[PDB]
Amino acid sequence: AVSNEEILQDPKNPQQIVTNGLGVQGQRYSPLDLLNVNNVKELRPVWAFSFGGEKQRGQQAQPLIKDGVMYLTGSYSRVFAVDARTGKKLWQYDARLPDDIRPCCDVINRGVALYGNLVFFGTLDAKLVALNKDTGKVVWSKKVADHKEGYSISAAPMIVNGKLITGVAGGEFGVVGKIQAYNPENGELLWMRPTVEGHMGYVYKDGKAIENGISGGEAGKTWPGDLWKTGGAAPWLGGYYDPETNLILFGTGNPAPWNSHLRPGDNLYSSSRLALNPDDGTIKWHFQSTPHDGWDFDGVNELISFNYKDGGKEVKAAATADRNGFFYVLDRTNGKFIRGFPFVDKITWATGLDKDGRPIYNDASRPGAPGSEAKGSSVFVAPAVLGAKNWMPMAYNKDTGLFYVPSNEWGMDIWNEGIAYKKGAAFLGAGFTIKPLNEDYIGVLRAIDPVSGKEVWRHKNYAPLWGGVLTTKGNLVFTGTPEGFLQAFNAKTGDKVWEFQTGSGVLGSPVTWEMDGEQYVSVVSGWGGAVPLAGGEVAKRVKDFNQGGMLWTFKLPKQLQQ
Ligand SMILES: O=C(O)c1cc(C(=O)O)c2c(n1)C(=O)C(=O)c1cc(C(=O)O)[nH]c1-2
Ligand SMILES: [Ca+2]
Ligand SMILES: [Pr+3]
Repeated sequence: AVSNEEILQDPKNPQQIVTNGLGVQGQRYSPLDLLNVNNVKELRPVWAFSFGGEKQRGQQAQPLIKDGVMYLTGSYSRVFAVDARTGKKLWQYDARLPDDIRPCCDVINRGVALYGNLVFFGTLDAKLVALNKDTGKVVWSKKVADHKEGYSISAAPMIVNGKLITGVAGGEFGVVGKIQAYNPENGELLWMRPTVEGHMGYVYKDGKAIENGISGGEAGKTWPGDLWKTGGAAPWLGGYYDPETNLILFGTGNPAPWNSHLRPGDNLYSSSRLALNPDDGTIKWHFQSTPHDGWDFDGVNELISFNYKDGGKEVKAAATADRNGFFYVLDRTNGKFIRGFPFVDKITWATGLDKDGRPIYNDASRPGAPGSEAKGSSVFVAPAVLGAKNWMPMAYNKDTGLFYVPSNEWGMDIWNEGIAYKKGAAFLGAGFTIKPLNEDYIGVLRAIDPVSGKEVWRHKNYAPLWGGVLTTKGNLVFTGTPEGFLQAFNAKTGDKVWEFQTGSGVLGSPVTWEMDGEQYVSVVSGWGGAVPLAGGEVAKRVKDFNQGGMLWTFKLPKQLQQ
């Protein structure tokens, strides 16, 4: 019972959230102001729900809420439907995964989409699955790509104009990134768009594939040889949608392999934001945040539409906080660069950006080719591969006009080595050691003014930040930490105003809605993601955190709101 019109209405209906992002554009702003800075001290848990199964590791989903039911996912490709008032399980679906799934960076899933009477998610073996919302039974299932080649799906899918859209993951395995659209009611494929230059895109009619143009025009323009056959650029975080331009906004992963000396050229459309026509999957514009990447600076980070006035004229902009340390503001009608500036305190790989937004490179920060030796010499670089910001989404507060960015301060030693492609095997050609830049913190929650280009406030955390952000009309910003807290801040000043220890690192993006006249806040807990794969000093810092897997629901009691 979710229509396309209801999706387009988020977040205006207080009782429900039917989108990843609290609105198709991904602003993660709630207009609810029952809960505010003056009464958040009265927020407390009302129930929890354990995912069970002796299956923990990272838990990244944002729940959706419709008709008093919460729909969410867990690690190892599981879906849960849970009563929003009581916490009682309605049903659970556990995908049967093969033993040879190939995630790069933990067995995570970032959420469902809803349409009609169905619940949709992508699996770690690169299937797209539709479940009946009331029973959890499978209605249809389609293979998006071959998991034996290194494809997986970790992102939440999205609905645009009645079409169900998913990307894929796997750049660390040399997959060919692609975005594809499906009929939500029966899983019929509608179109497919590669994100690597040289591959053909298609529309589908009557079960036939109809050519619909080569991505990037022709193979070999910004890649050498046949490197584009394994080029990566996986659109692994999903994307968002702008109704004003009718464009899907999707970022793309790093080019493969990590050894950039094997692939001279800009390597399109890796490490880029793409704007696509949802009718047919054609790319209307692109902006490449890291041409010829050498640092696994994936360009997937969300591109969030927002509007502002400049010298009397209305600007249709979009902002993104990139892995590479720059915060970018683009004209979302045509992809043109407006401004770009660091949102972390140290960037070594570039000294700035040119007038089109292309980096001005510092070539001493690119690791050298191995040449005669087994490994090249290491170079120190900031940010580290894990980025100034990774998967975890920022949020936009319409009242303050600021973005709230979960960032990290770390560099690395990185080196290169030879690497041959082998189907199903890692395709790196580089190694690294992460080196935090500061002894007493890594994570920094930052409030950024995208019009002036200035940081307004910052809040430091000992561990890295790895969780999505929520902001609300009550002058609140919420986000989780690996220490296990859900925390709230004053959106104007950054002062901490509330927190709760959930018992496991919090990665899920928080969500808020209203039921029976009371405001609820919920988040998914359970530590994991890429940070536990880092050795060295980062591992020492996070060693005492424990795994989990739990949905937490909090409420402000009606009698305490005033
Ligand atoms: O290039 C890719 O296809 C791809 C996929 C993913 C993924 O699917 O989650 C990550 C990465 N790259 C990546 O580079 C990275 O640092 C990363 C961290 C995480 C995580 O959930 O903590 N996922 C991924
Ligand atoms: Ca369309
Ligand atoms: Pr990557």
